[PDB]
Formats: sequence, C-alpha cells, structure tokens
Amino acid sequence: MDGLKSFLSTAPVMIMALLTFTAGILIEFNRFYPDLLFHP
Amino acid sequence: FGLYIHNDTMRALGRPQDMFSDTAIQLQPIFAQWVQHLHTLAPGATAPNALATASYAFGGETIAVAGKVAMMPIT
Amino acid sequence: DDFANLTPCSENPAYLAKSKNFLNTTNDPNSGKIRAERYASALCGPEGYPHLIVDGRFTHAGDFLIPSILFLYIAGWIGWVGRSYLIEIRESKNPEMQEVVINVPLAIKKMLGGFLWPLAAVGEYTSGKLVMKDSEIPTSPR
Amino acid sequence: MALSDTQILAALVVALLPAFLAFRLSTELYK
Amino acid sequence: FGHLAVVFVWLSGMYFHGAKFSNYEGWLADPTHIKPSAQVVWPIVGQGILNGDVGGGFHGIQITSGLFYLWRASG
Amino acid sequence: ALNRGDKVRIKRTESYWYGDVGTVASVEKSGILYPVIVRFDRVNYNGFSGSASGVNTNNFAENELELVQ
Amino acid sequence: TKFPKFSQDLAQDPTTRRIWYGIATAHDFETHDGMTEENLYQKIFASHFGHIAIIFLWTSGTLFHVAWQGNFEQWIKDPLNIRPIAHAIWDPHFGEGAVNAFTQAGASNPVNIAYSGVYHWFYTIGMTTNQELYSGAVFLLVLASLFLFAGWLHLQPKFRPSLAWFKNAESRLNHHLAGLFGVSSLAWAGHLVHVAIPEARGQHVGWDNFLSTPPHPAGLMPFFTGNWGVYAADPDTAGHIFGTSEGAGTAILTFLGGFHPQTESLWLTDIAHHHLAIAVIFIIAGHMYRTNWGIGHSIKEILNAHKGPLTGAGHTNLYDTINNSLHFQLGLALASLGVITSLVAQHMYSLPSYAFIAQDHTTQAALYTHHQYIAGFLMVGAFAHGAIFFVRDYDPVANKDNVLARMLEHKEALISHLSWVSLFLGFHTLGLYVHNDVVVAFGTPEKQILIEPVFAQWIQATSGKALYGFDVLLSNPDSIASTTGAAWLPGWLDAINSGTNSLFLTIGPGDFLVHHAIALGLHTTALILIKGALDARGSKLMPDKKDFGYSFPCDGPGRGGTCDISAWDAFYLAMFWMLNTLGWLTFYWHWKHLGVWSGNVAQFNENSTYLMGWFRDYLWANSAQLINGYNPYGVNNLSVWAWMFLFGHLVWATGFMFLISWRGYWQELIETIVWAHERTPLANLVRWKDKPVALSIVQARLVGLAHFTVGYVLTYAAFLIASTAGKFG
Amino acid sequence: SHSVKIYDTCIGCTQCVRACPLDVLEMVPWDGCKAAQIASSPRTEDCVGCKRCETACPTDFLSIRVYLGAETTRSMGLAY
Amino acid sequence: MDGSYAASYLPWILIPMVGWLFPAVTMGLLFIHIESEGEG
Ligand code: CLA
Ligand code: CLA
Ligand code: CLA
Ligand code: CLA
Ligand code: CLA
Ligand SMILES: CC1=C(/C=C/C(C)=C/C=C/C(C)=C\C=C\C=C(C)\C=C\C=C(C)\C=C\C2=C[C@H](C)[C@H](O)CC2(C)C)C(C)(C)C[C@@H](O)C1
Ligand code: SF4
Ligand code: SF4
Repeated sequence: MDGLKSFLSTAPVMIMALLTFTAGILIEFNRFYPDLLFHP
Repeated sequence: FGLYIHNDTMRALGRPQDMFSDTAIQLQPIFAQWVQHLHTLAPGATAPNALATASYAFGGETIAVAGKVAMMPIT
Repeated sequence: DDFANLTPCSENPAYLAKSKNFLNTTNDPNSGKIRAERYASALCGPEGYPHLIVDGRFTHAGDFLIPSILFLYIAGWIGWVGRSYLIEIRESKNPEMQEVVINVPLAIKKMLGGFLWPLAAVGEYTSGKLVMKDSEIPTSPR
Repeated sequence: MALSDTQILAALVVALLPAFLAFRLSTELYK
Repeated sequence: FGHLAVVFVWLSGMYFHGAKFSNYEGWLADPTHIKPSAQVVWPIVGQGILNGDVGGGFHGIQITSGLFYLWRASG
Repeated sequence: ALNRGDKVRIKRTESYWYGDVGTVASVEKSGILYPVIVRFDRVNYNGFSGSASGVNTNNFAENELELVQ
Repeated sequence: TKFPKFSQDLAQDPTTRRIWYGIATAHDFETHDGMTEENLYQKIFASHFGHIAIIFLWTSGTLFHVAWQGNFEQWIKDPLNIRPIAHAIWDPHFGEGAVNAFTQAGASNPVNIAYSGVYHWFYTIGMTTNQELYSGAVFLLVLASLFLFAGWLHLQPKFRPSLAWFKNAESRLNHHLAGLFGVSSLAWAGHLVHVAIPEARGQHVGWDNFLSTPPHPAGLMPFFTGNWGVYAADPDTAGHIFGTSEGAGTAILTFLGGFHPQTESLWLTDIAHHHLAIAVIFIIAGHMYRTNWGIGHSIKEILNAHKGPLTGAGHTNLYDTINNSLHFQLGLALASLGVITSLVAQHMYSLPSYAFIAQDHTTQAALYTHHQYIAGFLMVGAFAHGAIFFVRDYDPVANKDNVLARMLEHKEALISHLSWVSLFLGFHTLGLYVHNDVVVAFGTPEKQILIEPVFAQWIQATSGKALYGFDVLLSNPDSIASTTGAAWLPGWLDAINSGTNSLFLTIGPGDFLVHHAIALGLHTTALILIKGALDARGSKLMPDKKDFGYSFPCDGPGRGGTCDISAWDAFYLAMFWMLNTLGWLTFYWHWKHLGVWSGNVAQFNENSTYLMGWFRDYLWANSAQLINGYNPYGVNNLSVWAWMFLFGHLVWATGFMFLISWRGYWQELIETIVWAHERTPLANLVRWKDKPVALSIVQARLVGLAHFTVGYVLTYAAFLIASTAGKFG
Repeated sequence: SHSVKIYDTCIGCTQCVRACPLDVLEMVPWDGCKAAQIASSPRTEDCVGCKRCETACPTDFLSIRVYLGAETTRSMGLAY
Repeated sequence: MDGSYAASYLPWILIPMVGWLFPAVTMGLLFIHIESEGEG
C-alpha cells in the first residue's frame, strides 16, 4: 500500500537499514579476511 | 553521615578508642536484634506448627550446600 | 639505517616467542598462523608488537597511504551524494518533508552517481557554484 | 646552630611594623 | 495489550534461547559442577573468547538471570 | 519601489535574516515607520522553549532592504 | 545599609544577596559609583603595591618557618638521605598514633616534610646556615614594610600620579626592560659570581668578608682589557664535590653545558654567563623607545607603519586601543605569563638547576604539577579578560578595518575551522584508544594500532640524541652544525645521550597518543574561550549582548531558551576543559616519570596504548599505599594525604549539587523554612536583618565551579604526593 | 527595580501587555504602526523580570526589552 | 603537644588566637559593619 511505502521510507527506517547493510558488509569481510592491519 | 565523618577523623588522628565502633562507643540496633531473637523463637511456641524458622537470616543453624554456605545468621 | 630503536618482527625474539600462541579470531583454526605470518613483515618494538611509520616514505605506504586514499574516496562519495541530494530537494516546495521522508528513488539515483565525486567537485569549483559569496550568507552581528 | 628565643621575639617585633603599615594602607584604600 | 505482547515475545525468546543455545540438559545432571549458560557468541573479531568454558565441555556466556533454577523448580 | 512578489536582501544588522533573502508580501501607505512586510522561508528563534517552529514574517523600512529579484 | 559603599543598587537590597554580590564586585573598580579614570589608575597602583607586599611577606614566612622549625643545617650534610622539613605540627586534636606517625625526618616532635623544593634552592644560591635564613626573613619583612609604605605614600594628594603619567608607554617599557629586567639579571649574576660560586667551591663568603675576597684571581684586569677568556680558564672538573674544594676550578664564567656529574644539575658558572648575557641584551633592548632625548622609536608610528594590502588597515590605531584599555593589557600580560609558566615547568623538569633536586622525585613532580596548573589558570584568565575587553573597551569606529576589527569579520570561519579540528582530533583519537582497548581485551594485543612518534624523534635526533639512529644535524658528526667548535657541544651531547636524566626522554606510541590527546584538549579549550570572546559582543540569538554586560544570567526561556549565553558562562564552561586537559597532561607526566625513576619503562610502554592500562597500572596500582594511610590496624605518615584525598573526593561531589540543581527548587524550600521559623515559638524573638534568598544563577555557577576546582586540585595533589612519597620518598 | 524599554518596531499586537502577570505594561495611542497604539511601561517598579513580555513579542528580535537592575522586595518577588 | 624548637610556647598561645580569637573578632566586626545602617 501507499502508506506502507511512505512509512518504510521515513528517516529512522532508512538509517537503520543502511547501518545494517554496512555492518553486514564489514562483519562478512572480517569473517573471510581478518587481522588486516595494512595493505601488504 | 557525621557519624561516618567522625569515625573517619578519629581513625585518621590515631584515636580508634573515640570511634563509633564495636570496640568503642557502640550503636547497637537493640530493636532489630530483639525482633531477630523473637523470630528465632517463633517455631517453638508462637508458631507451634512450624518445624523451623522462616529464614536462617534471623538465626539458627547454618544451611550449607556442597562446599558453600547457602544461608547463615546475619548478625 | 633509520629506526635504530625498531627491529623487523621476523628476527625479534619477543615477537617470535609470543607469536606461537596467537589466538584464533574466527572459526577458521588457521587465523592465528595467518596473522603470525602476516605480521612478520612489519617493524616490532621490544614489546613484540608491530608499529606503523607515517613519515611519508613509500616503503611503508601500506601503513597510512593506501588506507588514506581508501577512506577519502568513500568519505567524498558520501559527502557529495548527500550535498547533491540536498540541493535537488531544495526546490520541491516542501524540502523539510522530503528531508524526513526520504525520496528513495531520487536517493538511490544520487547514490549510484557518487563514484565520480572528484571530477564533479572540481567541475563545480571551476564553475563557481561550489562556494557561495560571503555577501549571500547570513552572519551574526559583529 | 638553632635559633634563640630572642631571635623569634625580635622577628615578631619587626613583623609588627608591616602590620601597622598594612593597616594604614588598607584604611587609605577603603577611602 | 501491546506491552503484554512485547513481554510475551521476550519470555518466549528466553525459553527458546534456553532450549537451543544452553546447557540446561547437561547442567541438570550435574547442578553442583556446571555453570548455567544460555548465551553463545559467534567468533568473528575475537569475541569467541567470551565463549568461556562453563563446565561439562560447553562453551558460552554464564547467565545470572536464574532461569535454570526456575526451570528445575518448574519440573 | 518594492512591491508584490519581490526578492530582497535584509540589512537590519540585528535581524535573524540579516543577509538572507525574503519576499515582499505587501506594503501600505505612508505614516508607518516600517511599512514593508517581508516573509522568509526560514523561521527565526521566536517562541517558548521547546516550540515546534518560530516566525517567518517581519516589517522593515525601505532603506533596510536591497533589491535582488 | 552601608556595605557595599561603592554600589547604591546593592546597598538598597533587603535580601542577603547584597552580602554576596558586594563581595563579588568589590575589586571591580571600573563599575564603582562615581569612578573616574585617574582614581581608577591610582587605586590599581596602590592595590598592586599591596599584592607585592603580600608576596614578600609570604616568602619571608616560608624562610622564617624553615629556619625556625626545619632541619636545614642537617639536610645540607646529606641532601640525598634526609627529608626536608616544611613546618612543625601543633594540633591538639591529634592522638598518640598520629604523633608517632608524624615524628619523621629525625625531628623530636610532629612535623611536616617540605615538598616545595626550597631546601635545594637555598643550598644552590649559597645560604647554608640558619642565621642566613633568619636574616633573609627579616630583610623581606623590611622590604614588605617599605612597599606597604610606598603604596600608602603614592596615594596621598601630594603624590598621586597623574593620568598622563600612567599612559606613558615608552618610558615604562624603557625602565622596565633596561632596569627591571636587565639590571636585576646583572645583579643576580654578580651575586652568583661573588657569593654563590665561591660558596659552592668551599670558600665561605658573606657580608662580613665579600669586600676583601675577589671572585677571580685576576680582578677586573682581563674584563677591562678585553681578555675575557681568562675568566673561562680552569673550570670545575668532573670530580668536583659540591660545597667542597675537591676538584674545584677557578673559572667564574664558563660554557660547559650539560650537567654537573654529582648534583645532576647545570653548572653554576654556566648560569652566571647566561644571566650576565641576558642582562646585557635586556639593557640594550631598554634603550629603544623615545622618552625625552629625541632619539628612540615611538610605538605609535611603528604600529601605524606596519600596514598591509591583504589585512586592510594593518596595525593602525592599535596604540590607542591598547593604551586606553586596561583589559587588553591585562589579557596580554596574562597570556604571556601563562606561556612563560608553562615554559618554566617544561624546561625545569628536564634541565634542573638546583643541586640534588633531580634525585628528589616528589618535589620535582610537585613543582611541575604546580606551575603547570598555574599556567593553565593564567591562560584561561587571559581569554576571559580579553572577552571583557571586547564587551567594554572595544571601539569599532576607532579600530575600523584594522586587524582587531577584522578578527570579528571572519569569526564564524574561526569557530567553524576550530570546531572541525577539535572534532577531527577527538574522533580519531578516542577511536584509536577504544580500538586498542577492545583488541587487547580480546586476548590479541598484537593487533593494536601503534604509531611511532616519527617527527618528535627526528627533532630529538636533530638536537643530538643518537638512540633513534636518524643521524641528522647534531646527531650527524659530518654535518656542519656539529663541527663549529661550540664549547657546549661536548658536554651537551654527553648529557643528552645519557639515559639517567629527563633531558629529551625516549618516546614511543603511547607518548604519540597522549600528545595528540593533549593537542585535542588545548584546541577544544581554546575553541570555547575564543568562541566566548568573539560572541561576547553579540550573536544571532542575542544581537545586543554588549548592552547586557559581561556576566548576566540569561535572556529568559523565550526565543527557545537562553541558558548559559553570557561570555562569563563561556569562561565557566572552558574552566572544566582546562582542568581536564591539565589532568591528562599531569597523568602522562607522572606515569612516565614513575616508570623512569623505578627503571620499569616497560610497564608504561606496554600499557599506555590502551585506556585499561591507564586505569589499572596507574590509578588502581598506585593508590594501594595512599588509601592505606590510616588503617584499622594503625596509622602511618601518609594519613593526612589519605584524609585530604577523601576531602577532595567530597568537595568535588559537593560542587555537583550547585552545578546540577538550580535556583527555583531551593528558593521554594527556603520559603518553607522561612515560614517554619516565623511560626515557631521562642524563635520569633530572633529575626533576620536580611531576608534569606537562594543564591543567584551566576553565583551558583561560580560556587559550584569553585567547589569542583578545589576538590579536583586537592584530590590530585594528595594522590600524587602520597604515591610518589610511598614509592620513592 | 528593573528597566523595561520599548522601541519603535512595536506593531501594537498587545501580546506583551497580555503576557505581563504583574500589570506593568499598558497601551497608549501612537501613529507609527497600523494599530495606532504602542506599548508603555508606566509601572516598572512592580516588574519582576520574568521576560514573558519579551517571549510574547512577534517582531524581529524584540521591540521590548527588560534590563535587570537593582533588586527590591517587589522585584525579587518575596512574600516574606 | 611539645616541640624542640626555640620558644616552643609560642604556638600554645598564637594558634588559639589565630584559631578562635582573631576569627571571632573579625567575624563580629565584619558582621557589625555589613549590617551598619548608619549610612549607605
Ligand atoms: C577535627 C578536625 C581537625 C581540626 C580542627 C584540625 C586543626 C588543625 N590542624 Mg589538623 N589534621 C586533622 C584534623 C584536624 N585538624 C587530621 C584528620 C589530620 C590528618 C592526620 C590532620 C593533620 C594535620 C597536619 C599535618 C597539620 C595540621 C595542622 C592543624 C592546625 C592548623 C592551624 C590553623 O588552622 O590555622 C590556620 C588557619 C587557616 C589556614 C584557615 C584555612 C581555612 C579557612 C576557611 C580559609 C580562609 C577562607 C577565608 C579567606 C576566611 C576569611 C577570614 C575569616 C576569619 C572569615 C589546626 C590546629 C597544622 C599544624 O599544627 O600547624 C599549625 C599541620 O601542620 N593538621
Ligand atoms: C628602573 C626603574 C623601574 C623599576 C625597577 C620598576 C619596577 C617595578 N614597577 Mg615600574 N615604572 C617605572 C620604572 C621602574 N619600575 C617607570 C619609569 C614608570 C612610569 C612610566 C613605571 C610605572 C609602573 C606602574 C604603573 C606599575 C609599575 C610596577 C612595578 C613593579 C612590578 C612588579 C614586577 O614586575 O616585579 C616582579 C617581576 C620581576 C622582577 C621580573 C618578572 C619575572 C621575569 C620576567 C621572569 C622570571 C625570572 C626568573 C626565572 C624568576 C625567578 C626565579 C626564582 C624565584 C627562583 C616593579 C617593582 C607595578 C606596581 O604597582 O608595582 C609597585 C605597576 O602597576 N611600574
Ligand atoms: C593579574 C590578575 C588578575 C587581575 C588583576 C584581575 C582583575 C579583575 N578580574 Mg580577573 N581573572 C584572572 C586574573 C586577574 N583578574 C584569572 C587568572 C582568571 C581566570 C580564572 C580571571 C577570571 C575573571 C572572570 C571570569 C571575571 C574577572 C573579573 C575581574 C574584575 C573584577 C572582579 C574581580 O576580579 O574581583 C572579584 C573576585 C572575586 C570575588 C574572586 C573571589 C573568589 C575566591 C578567590 C575563590 C577562593 C576559593 C577558596 C578560598 C578555596 C579555599 C580552599 C580551602 C578549602 C583549603 C577585575 C578587573 C570579573 C569582571 O568581568 O569584572 C570586570 C569577571 O567576571 N576575572
Ligand atoms: C567524556 C566526556 C565528554 C565527551 C566525550 C565530550 C565530547 C565533546 N565535547 Mg564536551 N564537555 C564535557 C565532557 C565531554 N565532552 C564536560 C564535562 C564539559 C563541561 C561542561 C564539556 C564542555 C564542552 C564544551 C563547552 C564544548 C564541548 C565540545 C565537545 C565536542 C568536541 C569534540 C571532541 O572533543 O571529540 C569528538 C567527540 C567525541 C569523541 C565524542 C563522540 C563519541 C561517541 C561515542 C561517538 C559515537 C557515537 C555513538 C555511537 C552514538 C550512539 C547513540 C546510541 C547508542 C543511542 C565533543 C562532542 C565542544 C564542541 O561542540 O565542539 C564542536 C564545545 O564547544 N564540550
Ligand atoms: C604568610 C606567611 C606565613 C604563613 C602561612 C605561616 C604559617 C604558620 N605560622 Mg608563621 N610566621 C610568619 C609567616 C607565616 N607563617 C612570619 C613572617 C613570622 C615572623 C613574625 C611567623 C612567626 C610565627 C610564630 C612565632 C608561630 C607561627 C606559627 C605558624 C603556624 C600556625 C598558624 C599561624 O600562622 O598562626 C600563628 C602565627 C602567626 C600569627 C604569625 C604571624 C603571621 C605573619 C607574621 C603575618 C602573615 C600575614 C599574611 C601575609 C596575611 C595574608 C592575608 C591573606 C589571608 C588574604 C602556621 C604553619 C606558629 C607555629 O609554628 O605553630 C606550629 C607559631 O607559634 N608563625
Ligand atoms: C569536495 C568535497 C567537499 C568540500 C571540500 C572542501 C571545501 C575542502 C576545502 C579545503 C580547504 C579549504 C583546505 C584544505 C587544506 C588541506 C591541508 C592543509 C592538507 C595537509 C596535508 C598534510 C599536512 C599531509 C601530511 C602527510 C602527508 C603524507 C602523504 C603522509 O601521509 C604523511 C603526512 C601525514 C605527514 C564537501 C565537504 C562539500 C563534500 C565532500 O564529499 C567532497
Ligand atoms: S509584543 Fe512587541 S510588537 Fe506587540 S505590542 Fe508589545 S512591544 Fe509591541
Ligand atoms: S518582565 Fe515580566 S513583569 Fe516585567 S514587564 Fe515583562 S512580563 Fe511584566
């Protein structure tokens, strides 16, 4: 529905969705490649 | 709080005999000790159909489980 | 012959002694060994821990430079997309409502265009619409 | 060697003078 | 009604995490030698060190909420 | 000079919109010290603590405003 | 009511607030009723006389009490094994245990232990017996009397200076540079040559025989004939024992450099040539400004001539602005004094001048902390009184388009870029600290981000330190700078390369992090002070702040609320950041020097890269003996320090009550108490002369800040003294 | 007592007069605004300085200001 | 409460005056002065 679409696009939902995506990216990358202190 | 401060100063001045301590001027909670004694005697006559006290915090034996104390009198 | 107080971790007795007991960070049991072999390249102090040198030399460019460009690109991306989205919103007859309720189509459209932020930034600076004149900005009384 | 009683007493007597002068200065500044 | 639903979700979550990610079955056999534990940590950036040994070959966070004793008293 | 549907810049030197751009809502006859009425997009600080918004209109004299359009 | 006589607005106040504000505005001579400029300047002159006399009396009292109840004559026989004594203790409230605990340093009664490091100073300058100390105390009493009488005298109608006399900048600068600085330095050099050096070489010299004892075998002949090198021949050898004639040379002016082998301090002859040279330079400098002979520069033309096409009017009309504004001068003096005090601390912990003072670690730590805190206070005061100047004595038309008015033109840019640099420091510094803490806590301390302080180590190398192996400038023997035949190089290089002193201490990643944290603190405190000073004139929220004075409560809850909007409130906020920055500074210094003195630099080097090491290895570890000052089992000599530690921890908390709770609550409570007193029998016979009211908002902020600062200072002083005394004292 | 001053940007909206709880302000005919009325402060000796008049003023910055000065019993709002 | 310094009796009389006598004296004098309604 239109109202659900508008509610999903409010500021808190967007910022938390972006934060979850970024956190997932970082956690997965550190799962596969940990202990990266510098570019070798 | 002035009791605590007075004790602190007396201890700092090397005068432990002027403190509010059990080895010095004593402030004994006589009413609390009396009610503890009353509740310890409750299983006897005041609550005759009770086998033991409501809690051993008031007094009695030291209930210990395994190697640790479960509950003992709290003076 | 620089860093006479620093030694490579490969021949540092303290680092070598303490590197056989590295903890496994992840579920992979080889993470400790991988960290131990990867940290042997850097320079260790007497405490056995690696150190970073940021004097500007390119031999240690991995310590600061490569991450510096890596961070700066992303930060410029974020700032540029945010600024461009704000500027585009400013002409919609209700910018505040579109500031709390994000225009997701326009938002993602601006997201996908941020990889060219240095070229866009220099073009804006040359075109003169990147920076406003001091006479057009509100200022508090002196 | 350590000081004498007369030395301390003379120090007190000497310090009497700056007390009087400071009293006069404070009264003058109060005006 | 909404707050009741939230509390129900919390309680059901506690029971689920005590059923799947806990050593309650192991602790029940040896209650005096095994520490209660119902939170287990993913090893990602070294937080697997938090999964300390709680006895009986189980690694996890020791819990002090007392759910294990309540469950044993509940049959 | 200033009239309906205008775009002017403030030079009050103590107004909230000093250097800002406002629109001339209307002007009135003589005998008024500050006859020009100017409204602004941004609101000022006017209002009690915790107020949702402020005020986006004011009165100015003809010498305190410069034409932009 | 009479008090306060200088403000009729306060004198007609029926409440007790009149008693408070009367004290607060007492020494604010500018706002007094019926005050003229001439009277203002004369009263300030007399008050400055009074402060000088107070300083002299304080020094005299220190000398007298040390001579009377101290162990100066015993201390000089063994400076490395006998505790100096500050003053005797006479406390009827004491008990037997305290009397036994405080009978220390070989005394026969309860007594304190001096930590001001004045015994070393008196030993170095020459005085060795109690009679000399007593004579000094009496002479300082006489000096204080003379200055008090002078303050009285230049207040009489026949001696009150004119306003034109006060505004004479050129003559004041000439006299206070050639005379106050140069002549005093020359006299101190003469004292060192004629008395201090012979006394340190064993030859006793005093008022009785200084007229027949030549400081040098060749008297005034080489000096007058230009053969000055004679005075530098035969210096003190490395085997010289202070105060004796073993290994003592005859040179009175040398350039040995480095430190004395025995006292670990600078050579006295080096101090002599130093103060003599700076005396000559100051005397030359004091002949610059034109006073009465046509020759000499005039400050106004110099200021007005240094214009610029970029800054507009440059330094035009600044002479009038500075001369006619006492607050501008006070701010300049305070800033300079704060910078100089910081310099004194930094160059005095690393370059000790007094004999056997580097081995008394407690006094060194106390001196550094004391003078650094003084410098912080002065630096805050400079900005505060500069903001006062902007509020009161700044004339925009006179300073139109010059540097002073042009500062307010790009003040928004100033505050913006200063906010950016403060945020940039704080974010990425706290991030590194938290990263190291988290990674260490997870059992993997090898992933810590450790940045070597490359630039500071390069500077140390350029000054001659060869540990880092940079081989640059003075560390490079092939470079020209190390091949100039400077007389100080062989000694200075020996001193810096030794690891037994604080001269250019070795550094690591922890020092890098803590220096960047100190930079964050400095930039943030400067941000607060500068923003307050620039916005004191006015801002968007209050365009007419200048009409409301320097210190006012607020503008009410209207316009969104205006709590803490005055410049005084900006100073009030900046004081907390000053205290926090000083705390960081002193914690770093103290921990580093504890490691240095104990020889366990490894502890600091390992544990200073994460905050938990700061918490555990420094605070928790070094508090073990302090809190045990008095114990259920007994009392030791650290009991007073434990008591003062708790006292500070209490006053600090008490300040929170004024800082958090505000006026209306206490006002209503006082209403209730007033009703209770008025309705109580046998108490209505007594009534207050002044209606009791709650403390005002600004007064409350000031009182809370005062309690806070006192608790802060007392707590840190107690902890530092107790920890160092237990560890080494 | 405090000083209440009213400047020429007043538009005769009476908000300051209504917001005054101690009846310090008043309205007097004027000719500089449409309302032909301006605020006045004839009873400043009763003002306490609550700044409600300043809070109610709608003009840019304020056409009315309160400067807190000598504190009397009336100004300090003391009931004892 | 004895000391081995010269004229040990001085703190026996000086400290009380600085402790009790002088503080009370200036306390009362200042209290009288601040409530002196003679002038303004
Ligand atoms: C009941 C607590 C108590 C009391 C009353 C005292 C009292 C005293 N102690 Mg003491 N002490 C105590 C506990 C106490 N102690 C404890 C627990 C310890 C730790 C074991 C010590 C350790 C100790 C040491 C080590 C020493 C003392 C000393 C002293 C004496 C200092 C002389 C003095 O105050 O004049 C001076 C008065 C002042 C400096 C006033 C300062 C405070 C005021 C408020 C500041 C002034 C503010 C303002 C400008 C005032 C305006 C003017 C005013 C008149 C209105 C004094 C007799 C010293 C001593 O005997 O030498 C004389 C000393 O060396 N004490
Ligand atoms: C030779 C002439 C002469 C001399 C000696 C002085 C001296 C002084 N004048 Mg001055 N004055 C003069 C001519 C002179 N004046 C003339 C001609 C005029 C009119 C134009 C004035 C007008 C004038 C005014 C209007 C005032 C003074 C004041 C003062 C006093 C300020 C206190 C001070 O600076 O000392 C203390 C400071 C020093 C001695 C030097 C500062 C410290 C240096 C910079 C660094 C530290 C050195 C060293 C490391 C520290 C010691 C360490 C040791 C303790 C271990 C000082 C005694 C003030 C006052 O009221 O005093 C009564 C004042 O307000 N003067
Ligand atoms: C050379 C030094 C100097 C001089 C001459 C002045 C002079 C002046 N200052 Mg200034 N100031 C200075 C340094 C100086 N200041 C420093 C270093 C700071 C930073 C803290 C300030 C901060 C400052 C502010 C924030 C203000 C002034 C103001 C003023 C003016 C009048 C008010 C006043 O000072 O008296 C009145 C002073 C007081 C009432 C202070 C009493 C508080 C006491 C000293 C606290 C004591 C604590 C307690 C006793 C501890 C007990 C310890 C015990 C428990 C052991 C006056 C022109 C005021 C102004 O604008 O007037 C024009 C003003 O608002 N100054
Ligand atoms: C430890 C306490 C603390 C901290 C962290 C700060 C931090 C800050 N103060 Mg502050 N301040 C404090 C105590 C503190 N203050 C006290 C006691 C006073 C005395 C009243 C002041 C007085 C004061 C003044 C007067 C000013 C500041 C300013 C600043 C900022 C300067 C930037 C900086 O230093 O680092 C950068 C900031 C940080 C490192 C803090 C951010 C840390 C968090 C954890 C980052 C992550 C966000 C987090 C994940 C969000 C989660 C939310 C969610 C869980 C709900 C910053 C926000 C100045 C300012 O505004 O500068 C622009 C300024 O003008 N403060
Ligand atoms: C400011 C300097 C100073 C200070 C802080 C002290 C501190 C002390 N003295 Mg002391 N004294 C000093 C100078 C000083 N003395 C001088 C110059 C003399 C020579 C006259 C003496 C002679 C003296 C004697 C004979 C005795 C003390 C004693 C004491 C102790 C008891 C408290 C006291 O002072 O009252 C008693 C002492 C006095 C009243 C002496 C007078 C104080 C001087 C002369 C005036 C100082 C005025 C000062 C600058 C005012 C500052 C104003 C400020 C608050 C705004 C205490 C440790 C007593 C002691 O040892 O007990 C253990 C003791 O018996 N003092
Ligand atoms: C373009 C852009 C924007 C705006 C950007 C603007 C307006 C920027 C303005 C910048 C200004 C005015 C000034 C900048 C100054 C930069 C300086 C002084 C850089 C100094 C660099 C140094 C000192 C380098 C130091 C060493 C360099 C070397 C390579 C090694 O490491 C060692 C080491 C660390 C010593 C936003 C904010 C709108 C949005 C962004 O997304 C993009
Ligand atoms: S609130 Fe302001 S504009 Fe309205 S009548 Fe009062 S002073 Fe005039
Ligand atoms: S401050 Fe309060 S009492 Fe005074 S005029 Fe304004 S509204 Fe009335």
